[PDB]
Amino acid sequence: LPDYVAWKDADALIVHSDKTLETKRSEFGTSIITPEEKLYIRNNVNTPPESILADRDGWKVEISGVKEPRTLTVAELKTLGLVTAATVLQCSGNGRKYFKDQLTGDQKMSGTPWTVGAAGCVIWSGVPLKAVVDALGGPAEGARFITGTGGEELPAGLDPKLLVVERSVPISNLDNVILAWEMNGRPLSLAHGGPLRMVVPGYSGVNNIKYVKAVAMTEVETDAKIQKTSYRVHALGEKGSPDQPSVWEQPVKSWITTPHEAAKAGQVQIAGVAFGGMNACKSVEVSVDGGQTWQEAEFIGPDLGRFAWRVFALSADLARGTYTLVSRATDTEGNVQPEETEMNGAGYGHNGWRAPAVKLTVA
Amino acid sequence: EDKLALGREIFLERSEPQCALCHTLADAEAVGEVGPNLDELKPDAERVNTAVTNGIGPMPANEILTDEEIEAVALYVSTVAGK
Ligand code: HEC
Ligand code: MSS
Repeated sequence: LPDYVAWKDADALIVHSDKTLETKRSEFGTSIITPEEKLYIRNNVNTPPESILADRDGWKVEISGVKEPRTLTVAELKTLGLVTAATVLQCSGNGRKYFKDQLTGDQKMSGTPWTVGAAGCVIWSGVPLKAVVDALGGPAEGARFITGTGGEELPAGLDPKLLVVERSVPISNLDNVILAWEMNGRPLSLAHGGPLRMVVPGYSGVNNIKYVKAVAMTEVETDAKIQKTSYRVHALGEKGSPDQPSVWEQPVKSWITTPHEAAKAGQVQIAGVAFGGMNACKSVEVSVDGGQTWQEAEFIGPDLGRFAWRVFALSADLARGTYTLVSRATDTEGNVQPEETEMNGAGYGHNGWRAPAVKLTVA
Repeated sequence: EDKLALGREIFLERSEPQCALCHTLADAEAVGEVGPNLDELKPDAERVNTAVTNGIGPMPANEILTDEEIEAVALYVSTVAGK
């Protein structure tokens, strides 16, 4: 494992690269919450040093686009409010392997071949952005986005807007947005963007700015590369452009996580995780024969809110053989996972129920 | 056998921006820390080639570089990654 994540669980993680660590499917557990030392890692650029955690409460955050712009410290943010929320953190790339599986002939695609482990469910704690904005007089008239900026010190000798991690989402999110300083009951880790993190519930990982150093209410999206042309949904062979949809709201998804490989004939408890992105998951069906037959599954554990995943489970009674385990989720507004997700050039947002099927040898 | 040194030139000098500025590759004494350390990625030639052609994140779709060059850099990287 790489040093800045030396504390993580080497056995629980696939090391695609030093910037890129995926959780093994067997490691999610059945508690909803993803063990911090097993949560995935995805970094677009270089990583800050530990020294920025020396003084967590002195970390500064420039808040502009409000009737009273100010730089605030984490110390002051702690005074303004408190909020806690469970959300699913999941990269837009999660599932890219499954898009690569469908490429025919010359068709080629780059990116980390994530399967399902670039996703976790965590409990964030910190101050809500609405509180922080109302503290500062409200947002400037005609603000249309929340725009946050990563704190990484960019290496000299390249154009900042090519590498800065600066994302914009709609101001309709203000009510849900959180500047968290705490994850799963602990001071936020360096790996996961401590000492402070913009958290945009229901949205892809890219929008949750690690080490956020500025947060602006803007009339326009940021022109940073990472917003203008990256993280955009386009057809194969197209280039990304700001008229295309960006990776914002997460769509309804689920996968099977247990059993992952082998099982004795008889009763077998099949479980996994499901969520509706911006909406709560309403129901889930499981199939053991890879689509031909569906049964309604059961929710397991408590409901941590609309942006969290549920654990579900099915008790099946199985004869010896090779099964094909798949899950299909419906959210509260009636959106179902498709069998397979329409292709896109970059490979974002895979949410098909067939691709991530588990193969189970019942012996 | 010969087209390697071309890839290495492409990697350290000829590319705009230079790969070494973003990437770490032991063989090239490159220590770029923005994109993946390529020794850890240990990518095949096909992976390199597609990345540089199609673009990925801050790498844009290639436009100022010909194919003999791309394949050269794809050959060099894939070969030396983690030697
Ligand atoms: C800074 C502008 C960079 C330049 C110059 C080069 N690379 Fe790059 N590269 C960079 C980043 C931040 C990433 C990761 C992006 C992501 O979304 O994961 C990459 C990625 C690659 C890869 C992996 C491709 C894949 O399929 O995942 C390769 C093989 C690669 N880069 C090669 C490469 C070459 C050959 C370059 C010179 C022609 C080059 N990169 C320049 C950042 C930057
Ligand atoms: N600052 C910053 N932030 C940030 C980054 C970087 O690189 N930087 N990344 C992204 C992404 S992109 Mo895709 O959509 S996913 C993601 C996430 C992840 O997280 P973790 O690592 O903690 O897991 O984050 C986010 N944020």
